[PDB]
Amino acid sequence: TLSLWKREQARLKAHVVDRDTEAWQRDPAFSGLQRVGGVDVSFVDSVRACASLVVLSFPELEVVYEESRMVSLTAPYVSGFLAFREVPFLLELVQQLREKEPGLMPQVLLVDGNGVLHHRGFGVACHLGVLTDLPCVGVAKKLLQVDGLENNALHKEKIRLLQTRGDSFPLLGDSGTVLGMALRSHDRSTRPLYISVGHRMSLEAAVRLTCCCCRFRIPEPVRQADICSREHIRKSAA
Repeated sequence: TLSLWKREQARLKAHVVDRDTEAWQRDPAFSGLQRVGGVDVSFVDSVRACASLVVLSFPELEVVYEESRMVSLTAPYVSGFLAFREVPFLLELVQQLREKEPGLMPQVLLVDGNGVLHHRGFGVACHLGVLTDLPCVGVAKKLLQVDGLENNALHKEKIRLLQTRGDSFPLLGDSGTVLGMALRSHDRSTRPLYISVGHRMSLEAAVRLTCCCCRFRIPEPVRQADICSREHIRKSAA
């Protein structure tokens, strides 16, 4: 069973704030936003992997902080509980930065994965967000099939309606609640991004921010985190 994980997960889920809490979020151009973070864990198997934390200036989107660590994810792989394998390394990644170079601390994290759009309403973005007490956004490349959501023909039809970079349609679960937003992040891309609330940010602002960070199809902090992880996995493979 997973009674401990389920309990910890519900306990933390109750902490989730799905509204804007920071002044810069309430500004139409994110005035007062200076640092956006990006995190990524990428696999070699499902055990040895790389965890990367990146911090970018905003709105310039230049790398001002970068850190990658090879790690062993030996915790059980159970669907709906993946955060429990990855978050302690990401958290440790958010804790050294705060203790060592807190001036480079990101005001928000962009996470490759999901937020409330999740099997148990508490993806890695929520987990990390709550555990760090940082505003946090889930930016997934695939649609997680929860609450009746699925990438069928209808969904793709909705994707076709997305015309411009910044166009979006709501991901409406069967429970009547909006779980996230499909976002067209570039004029020339085809597949949308899937945005959901992690912590301390409204869905609307999460989408707008993700778009603001998209120099290319993938939001720059997430992209750079992936680049770092990739480089370290290649370097390790040597």
